[PDB]
Amino acid sequence: STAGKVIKCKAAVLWEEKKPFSIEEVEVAPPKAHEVRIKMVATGICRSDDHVVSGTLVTPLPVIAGHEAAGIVESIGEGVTTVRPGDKVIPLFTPQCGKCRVCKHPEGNFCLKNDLSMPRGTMQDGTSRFTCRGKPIHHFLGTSTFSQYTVVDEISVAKIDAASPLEKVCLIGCGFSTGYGSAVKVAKVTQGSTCAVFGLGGVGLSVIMGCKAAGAARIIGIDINKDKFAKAKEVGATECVNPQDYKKPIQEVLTEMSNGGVDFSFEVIGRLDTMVTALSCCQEAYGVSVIVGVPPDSQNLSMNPMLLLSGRTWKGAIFGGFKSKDSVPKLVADFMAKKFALDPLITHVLPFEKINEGFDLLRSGESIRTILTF
Amino acid sequence: STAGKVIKCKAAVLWEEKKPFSIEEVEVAPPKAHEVRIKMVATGICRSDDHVVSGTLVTPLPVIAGHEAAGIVESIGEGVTTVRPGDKVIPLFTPQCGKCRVCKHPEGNFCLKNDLSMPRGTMQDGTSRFTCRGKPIHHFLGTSTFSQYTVVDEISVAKIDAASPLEKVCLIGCGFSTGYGSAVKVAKVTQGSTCAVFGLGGVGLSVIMGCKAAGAARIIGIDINKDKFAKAKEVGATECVNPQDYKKPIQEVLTEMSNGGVDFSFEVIGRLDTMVTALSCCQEAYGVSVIVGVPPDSQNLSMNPMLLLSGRTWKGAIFGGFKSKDSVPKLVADFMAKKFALDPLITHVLPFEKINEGFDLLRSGESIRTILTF
Ligand SMILES: NC(=O)c1ccc[n+]([C@@H]2O[C@H](COP(=O)([O-])OP(=O)([O-])OC[C@H]3O[C@@H](n4cnc5c(N)[nH+]cnc54)[C@H](O)[C@@H]3O)[C@@H](O)[C@H]2O)c1
Ligand SMILES: NC(=O)c1ccc[n+]([C@@H]2O[C@H](COP(=O)([O-])OP(=O)([O-])OC[C@H]3O[C@@H](n4cnc5c(N)[nH+]cnc54)[C@H](O)[C@@H]3O)[C@@H](O)[C@H]2O)c1
Ligand SMILES: [Zn+2]
Ligand SMILES: [Zn+2]
Ligand SMILES: [Zn+2]
Ligand SMILES: [Zn+2]
Repeated sequence: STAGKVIKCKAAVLWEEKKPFSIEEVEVAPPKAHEVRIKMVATGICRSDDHVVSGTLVTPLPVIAGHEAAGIVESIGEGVTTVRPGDKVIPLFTPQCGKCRVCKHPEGNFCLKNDLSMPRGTMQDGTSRFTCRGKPIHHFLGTSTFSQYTVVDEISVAKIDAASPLEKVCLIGCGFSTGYGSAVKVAKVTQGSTCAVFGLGGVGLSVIMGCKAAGAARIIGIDINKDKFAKAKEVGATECVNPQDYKKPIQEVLTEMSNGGVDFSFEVIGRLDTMVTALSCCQEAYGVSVIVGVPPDSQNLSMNPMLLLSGRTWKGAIFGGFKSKDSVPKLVADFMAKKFALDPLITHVLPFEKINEGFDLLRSGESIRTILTF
Repeated sequence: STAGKVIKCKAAVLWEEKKPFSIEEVEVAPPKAHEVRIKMVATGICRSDDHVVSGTLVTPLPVIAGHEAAGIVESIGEGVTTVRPGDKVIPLFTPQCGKCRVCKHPEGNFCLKNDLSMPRGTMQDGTSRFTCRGKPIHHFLGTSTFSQYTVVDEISVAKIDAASPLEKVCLIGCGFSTGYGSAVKVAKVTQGSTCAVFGLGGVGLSVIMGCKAAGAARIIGIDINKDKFAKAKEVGATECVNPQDYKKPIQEVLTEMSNGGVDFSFEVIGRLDTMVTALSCCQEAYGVSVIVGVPPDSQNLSMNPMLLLSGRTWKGAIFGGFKSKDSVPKLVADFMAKKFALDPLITHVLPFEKINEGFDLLRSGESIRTILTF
């Protein structure tokens, strides 16, 4: 009975940077042509959502953030062919339009319809489906999952297995897939190699999972929070190092430990300095370094291009390099077949209403992923 | 007979930066164990040699520069097994020791025995074979080809076809192989792709040759000297553009020309700004940019890592990525089998005694390669 009607529901609205979310009533318009309205079931708290709050990642405010989630289709707009009401779905923060030059390219995944490069905070048609206190509210990355209901473009949703546990598979919408793909797809980590992973949060742990799945012999985790080391070892780190323990810069330490540099390094934090350190610590002639972390808005790094001239490869990726709509259902199917584990990433569970406590847990260093249930 | 004896011969000594070469008598010691003394036949003038003069590339002075050459073995030290007196050879400015982790890696070529990273200007044993006016003179990259005779370590020399024309194949010692390999091996240019080549000197032309050999559909040459365009088109450029002709930055122009960014870009100049421009003009999700130019000593570039996070790959290489001792003989064989051309790169042929005139032709923009003949 809600099809074609405005839904009034609770969402977590971010009115201002550096402030708590406000859990309050919003109006969610019905889906227009090629749009899908989703009843959310679970959403994860990713550091990128916190970047919205801190101004690290600039997107228009006020906003409904959230991008790592799973839910059930409530209704579909005219012309939608890929999902139906009642289907389990994961919103895709990187769309897959299937039509642009990137979508057509065998390697590419950063579809040109994305709202990450130059965020507008709208639907594809340049408008918003959200009203709060009578005011229009921005979308985030075409997903906006911190709401009991959201509306997404069809190119920003994937149908997943009907028997999927949504409180787990939501992590396939961002943190797991990003880290795992960064290792297996972007870096193409090789059997017997030595990897260095900077940052041992949910995404970095997923990188470790991918490096172990790819057969790396050594996986060195690097974090300034030694509380992160036990879980990193559980999921495959062979050793962990805290830069604060050393007199020398950590790129030197890692070069020494790896007898001349690592095969693959990953920056999974979001700092300009660690991006350069991670490049430097890979072997100068054949090493590969992948940037995963999101840097502070509009800031440039400084580096010596001799690091590249000797033979290093430097790359980055969004969402692990995965073409989103093709890949998410397959990743869920693989999860259901026990090909990888998600539980190691889930440290806390809270109701959606305790979203602010969830962010407190992330900011204190205590959590990896908190999953919020609607 | 000269074997076992000091040779007094003519060489071009660089006594200090930013001065002409001094053409005068030097003494060349006989080769020690695992060393090879070569009578030079032809040597090219590479921009990297000019970088030694200009202080762009730092290496100990005084020095016998020159690294792109071909000659004939005069004698061998004890224990040499890979060349014999009378063999045609190309000195290898990047060695191939065959033993280090890089030499053993399938994709590495920047052998750890190189003298490029931390130049000492000596033989592998830390001593010099050259004296001039009673003073020791440094080697350059283990080669020192601006001399009628040089001494090189065995790991820094390759035997080539006895029927080779040395006045042409000397280019395989640096500029040809560097450009060609940067395209075919390091970038792995694909059939039907669009490439952008910044800098249309000898190395850039060789990058164009490689892009064409790989089947690129479009090859855009970029240079501030429009006199370089005719030859660039002869060897495969489909379009040429001069940044000075445009009101907008050339990365914007190139992005527009390529309907959203090129597949492969190459920096073949040695400027920090063009390194960043070249990265920026490749497609943000799947583009690849290769740094070939040598930048000014100790200077860092500034760049926004979002350029990489979207999906770009940035890499550099020495000597086109080629494992030097394995590759040089095969390249010469390929040249003899007419698989590529070298004549388009050679604009001037001068006696060795005219080295300074050869450098003046480079600096003025008038030459591609001058070959000096002994
Ligand atoms: N490329 C993508 O598509 C993508 C997707 C998901 C997340 N991200 C980004 O990836 C990064 C990690 O996300 P996350 O795992 O959720 O975050 P997180 O849980 O905050 O983990 C980051 C880790 O970095 C550690 N850390 C902080 N400073 C340093 C330092 N100087 N040296 C070493 N370790 C340090 C910190 O202790 C923490 O455990 C963030 O910047 C995200 O915005 C990118
Ligand atoms: N990586 C290696 O192993 C390797 C080997 C050989 C050469 N190099 C370097 O490659 C570079 C090219 O060498 P080369 O071809 O002998 O030099 P070159 O013949 O001087 O060619 C450089 C070209 O760049 C052009 N140029 C200068 N400034 C600009 C600009 N702003 N925008 C566009 N074009 C510009 C210039 O007009 C010239 O045609 C030099 O830096 C060499 O030191 C590197
Ligand atoms: Zn697309
Ligand atoms: Zn995320
Ligand atoms: Zn070696
Ligand atoms: Zn050179």
